[PDB]
Amino acid sequence: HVSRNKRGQVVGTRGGFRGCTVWLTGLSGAGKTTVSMALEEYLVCHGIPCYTLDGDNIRQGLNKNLGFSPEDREENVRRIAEVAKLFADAGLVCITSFISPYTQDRNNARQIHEGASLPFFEVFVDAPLHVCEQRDVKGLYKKARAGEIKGFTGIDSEYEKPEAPELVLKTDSCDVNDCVQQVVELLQERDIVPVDASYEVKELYVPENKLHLAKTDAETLPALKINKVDMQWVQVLAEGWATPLNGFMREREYLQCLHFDCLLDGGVINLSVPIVLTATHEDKERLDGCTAFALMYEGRRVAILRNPEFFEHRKEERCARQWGTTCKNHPYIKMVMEQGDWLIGGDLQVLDRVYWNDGLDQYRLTPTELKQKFKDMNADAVSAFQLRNPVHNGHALLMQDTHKQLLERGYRRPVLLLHPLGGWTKDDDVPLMWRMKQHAAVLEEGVLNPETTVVAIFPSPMMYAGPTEVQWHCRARMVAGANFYIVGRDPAGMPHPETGKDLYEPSHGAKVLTMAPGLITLEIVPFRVAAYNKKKKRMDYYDSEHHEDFEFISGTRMRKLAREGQKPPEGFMAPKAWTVLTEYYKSLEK
Amino acid sequence: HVSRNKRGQVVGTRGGFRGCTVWLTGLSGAGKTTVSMALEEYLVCHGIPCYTLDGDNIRQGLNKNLGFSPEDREENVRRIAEVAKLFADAGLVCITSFISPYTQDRNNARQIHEGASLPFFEVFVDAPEYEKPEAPELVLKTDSCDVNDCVQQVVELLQERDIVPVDASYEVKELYVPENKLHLAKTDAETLPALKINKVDMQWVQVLAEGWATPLNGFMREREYLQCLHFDCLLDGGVINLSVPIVLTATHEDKERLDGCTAFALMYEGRRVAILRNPEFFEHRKEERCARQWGTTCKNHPYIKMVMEQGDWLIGGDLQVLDRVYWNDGLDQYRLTPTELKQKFKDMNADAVSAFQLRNPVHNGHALLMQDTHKQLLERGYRRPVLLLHPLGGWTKDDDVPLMWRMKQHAAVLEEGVLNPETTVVAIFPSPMMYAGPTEVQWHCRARMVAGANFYIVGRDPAGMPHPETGKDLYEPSHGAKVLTMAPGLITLEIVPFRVAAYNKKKKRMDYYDSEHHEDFEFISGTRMRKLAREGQKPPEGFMAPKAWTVLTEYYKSLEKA
Ligand SMILES: Nc1ncnc2c1ncn2[C@@H]1O[C@H](COP(=O)(O)OP(=O)(O)O)[C@@H](O)[C@H]1O
Ligand SMILES: Nc1ncnc2c1ncn2[C@@H]1O[C@H](COP(=O)(O)OS(=O)(=O)O)[C@@H](O)[C@H]1O
Ligand SMILES: Nc1ncnc2c1ncn2[C@@H]1O[C@H](COP(=O)(O)OS(=O)(=O)O)[C@@H](O)[C@H]1O
Ligand SMILES: Nc1ncnc2c1ncn2[C@@H]1O[C@H](COP(=O)(O)OS(=O)(=O)O)[C@@H](O)[C@H]1O
Repeated sequence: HVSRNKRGQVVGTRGGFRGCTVWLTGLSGAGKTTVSMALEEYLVCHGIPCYTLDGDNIRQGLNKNLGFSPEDREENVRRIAEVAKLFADAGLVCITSFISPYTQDRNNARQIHEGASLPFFEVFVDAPLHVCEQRDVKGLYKKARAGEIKGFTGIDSEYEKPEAPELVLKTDSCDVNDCVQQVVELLQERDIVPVDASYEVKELYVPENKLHLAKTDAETLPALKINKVDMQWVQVLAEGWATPLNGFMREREYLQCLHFDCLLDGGVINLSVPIVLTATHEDKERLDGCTAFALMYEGRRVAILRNPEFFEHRKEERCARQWGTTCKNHPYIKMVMEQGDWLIGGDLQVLDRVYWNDGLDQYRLTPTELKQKFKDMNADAVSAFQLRNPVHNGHALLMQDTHKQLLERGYRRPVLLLHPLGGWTKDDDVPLMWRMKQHAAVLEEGVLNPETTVVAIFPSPMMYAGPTEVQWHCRARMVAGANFYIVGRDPAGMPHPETGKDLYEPSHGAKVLTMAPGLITLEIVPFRVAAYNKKKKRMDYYDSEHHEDFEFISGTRMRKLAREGQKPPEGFMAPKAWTVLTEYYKSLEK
Repeated sequence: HVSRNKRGQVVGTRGGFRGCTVWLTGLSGAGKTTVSMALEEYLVCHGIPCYTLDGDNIRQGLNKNLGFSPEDREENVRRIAEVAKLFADAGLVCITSFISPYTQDRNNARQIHEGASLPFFEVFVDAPEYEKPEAPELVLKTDSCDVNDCVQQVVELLQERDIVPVDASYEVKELYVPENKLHLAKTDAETLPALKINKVDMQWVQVLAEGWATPLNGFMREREYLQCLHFDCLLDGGVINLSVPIVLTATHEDKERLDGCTAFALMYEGRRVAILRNPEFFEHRKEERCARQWGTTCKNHPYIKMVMEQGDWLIGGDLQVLDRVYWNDGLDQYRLTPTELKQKFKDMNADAVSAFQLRNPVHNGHALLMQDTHKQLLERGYRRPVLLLHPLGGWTKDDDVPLMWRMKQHAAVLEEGVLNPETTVVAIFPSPMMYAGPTEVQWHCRARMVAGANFYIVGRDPAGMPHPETGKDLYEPSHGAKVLTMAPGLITLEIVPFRVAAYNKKKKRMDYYDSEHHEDFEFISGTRMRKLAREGQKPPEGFMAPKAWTVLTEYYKSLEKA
């Protein structure tokens, strides 16, 4: 005979044996058939073979030779309990839906199963007798108030409530979804139904009431000193932008992320950039062995990494796979090229909440804070715009036209998340303080509407990885509640440092994003290149036959205009926003 | 109530509704118990949910308040037939093992099934008031053939009535034009512009033609190229593993000349060998391609070096391959397509196929992996595991042992019986070798998945090589296996990963290496083998079969004469 654990490998797609019996009981019309039908549908929609035993299939076949003549009812239940045990033994979730009114017959069904090592879940579908008669779903209670039916349970014979059911469904105070969810959650607690990977925000901050204690704990551990870009990835993790990571990636997660751009355990989750912690040979041999250590930034213990695992940082290969180049003068690759040769994964418990105390912490909303803000503005669509640059009206055009399309589709309260990145950025980019001041101005001028625009700062370092990075950009906003993700040309790219051509082809970011796995709850809203049209005196989308109508105004052209004291053409950038830049460009030359 | 067709889709790893009842009847207890156990084993070995009702789970449970009166026995068999119905309706193959002596009773059990549109198979376990069935679907003579032959007869019947798939490997899409359309297609090819291709490109034309890259319809179009480089899979219409670009390159000159055209012919050695239809041209970004496929852009990597010499366009399209690819070098007999391999495995009556990709001479370390896989399968209840020894035959780097010499070596290894020729199919995989480690190992695996392998063996540093700059392992040696074991899109086969095997001095054989015995282990590389041949030494006894080593000294001698 084949073992259960072998039957578990071939019953269904998900591995592991999960045979068991979900035993529904309660009065006629309490809700058993309704629950079973819906529970079955849930299990099947999730790849879990199940079979339902009910009146339709038992009392009309196996049990056609029994009535409700209280011996018959014992024998009913007994035969059902035996069948159920055989389904459960075969590896199915067996759901049984019978009134099953005797406490002794149900316990017997329970012992038939516990005796052969099969889980048994007694679910009391509990509606007051008067409610069940209200529903009289099949016309039986009236057929029995008239006499014409037996000792119908609840009226003429007894129903004995279960004493310690695994779950009581109060079907007069909850809906069917409430029932299904309570049962499914039971089966998840008891390892019959797996908990699939989720994008539900998962912070890695310790709770405030556990915080003091965790700090004291942290103080006893070895420590590892981290730097600022590390502390900003500490923040990305803490706040949940890399949900469902539990900490810095372990080997397995790292390799998934680099080869497939996804995490794969428990379901496909897009996560296309390594979120890792590096260490030197020296730190590894020092910390390896220890079940916990603390991470220290600017002499403060900012987090604890528990159950840590050390694996090699193969850096040329990492770089080549993440960036499509191993060019040493790419500014992030250069940082990676200086780090250690080990990476460290583990479970990260972050302590004090991360504040940078620079005048900008009011913008640094967590994904929870952001979803609250949308809820409070009552948005019915959130479009997100990642940017790392001053907003010119070419960007504003992508934002305005996405806003138009949402309206045209029926949304009535579209909100724009204007989402500049504020983590590490390469040397020649405009500093965050300045870009925030510049977008404030675009908004003060009404190029974008302040009453429908949330402005906040995305804490991730920037990688400048093009079509790899953009997925990361997008998935982060997805976690924070965005339903539409605006993407133009060359997102996340830059010039190749050696050749000066674009590192990445300009349509790939979008093409890749639109077909990347894991990006299921948001729609990609992609755009062609916009540039200053000279005829119409505004930004518009570039067209082939009019190469000459269009001026492209580089970041180098702006630095140049500001310095020769001129102005970009009219329609390129909100005048006040422009001024902030001149102000920026002024302190730059020094 | 969820439908059969939907329960069907989730019951097994395989899909299709295949609920039914195999109803054994007859006197012989051992007959029925032996067959039903063995059927059960076979179904489970083959991914089909089943459940056996017999004395041991019915007698003392469901039918325990029944005794031997004629009514009680009638009822005994009624209750079993109803319960079997429930398992068949639930999508399981329900196997019933009771004497069930009377026609009335078996006829009723059938009717419970046929009246709910569930197949019922009355299998008469016949071995000399039992009432023999008048029209059973199978007569099993258990006294006169073995259990495995019986179980085969059942399995055949279940194949015939579409319960057990004839197949269930991934369906192969060949790109060859069917032979009835050839001469025509050859004529049509003659009217079109032509693009001359080289030998490596012709190898990939073969890879495509024969179906190894199923479901591509030809050289990769942009979207597929981007899926393959970013995600290691094709995604459109289902995730399947494909981690290496399968592409045709072109110069600026050739692109200009051909972009515009709706079909052109591929030309190898003056012969038109294919038409590419509805072509699209997209950039060959070499540096990025390289970096993402190989995890390095090292200009001296030998396949990277060829990609860097190719043109800056790629051409995707629908590929129709004309004459069968034959190389006329004395090895064509081993060049089996996925279709011919699947037929070869059927003809051998395999019930498990383990595939071993390789590019090197087989030492007894490799054989050990193969031998261990073959043991693991025996134990899991497979009874005719067949090994596909599948040397790669496409382009390989300059210092590798040539295909012909390897084939003759491999032939020596089977002649010494380190591998059994009777359970072993030797064939040549036609792909070029990329030397891309964990990225390429997925290509190696998927291609064999398409050829119907069920288990795919992988050891240390698969598809790797020394980094040409440092001589250090270009790849981390455990990665291939770690990546492969978790890679998406390879759901119809099992990966069997192995730790590194090396020569044990103390045991005088190849065994798995152990940290705390470092010293007993001798690692003999290709370099060391060539050094040893050149001084007239043999490697230790147990490392390589003698006749196979002698083939190698012949090879190393030929090198020396040059
Ligand atoms: N939360 C609930 N769970 C199940 N049924 C509910 C619930 N709330 C209201 N109902 C209604 O009560 C009725 C219960 O009917 P039925 O499932 O067939 O009961 P039973 O199988 O217990 O005889 C249905 O019409 C159902 O829609
Ligand atoms: N005597 C009765 N008491 C309760 N239900 C009855 C009775 N007679 C017929 N029925 C109907 O038979 C159906 C199935 O009852 P069961 O769940 O199988 O009862 S049980 O108590 O023996 O578990 C119910 O919808 C029920 O209304
Ligand atoms: N002028 C352009 N036309 C269309 N889209 C653009 C243009 N410039 C930038 N984008 C898009 O605007 C967004 C942000 O631009 P950037 O801030 O420069 O860099 S990125 O690193 O955030 O993309 C991305 O979607 C990017 O493709
Ligand atoms: N000594 C060894 N021990 C374990 N695995 C090995 C050893 N040598 C090679 N392998 C594995 O054997 C297979 C064939 O290896 P090779 O022919 O050297 O090269 S490969 O390119 O085809 O993988 C691969 O799965 C590889 O990982």
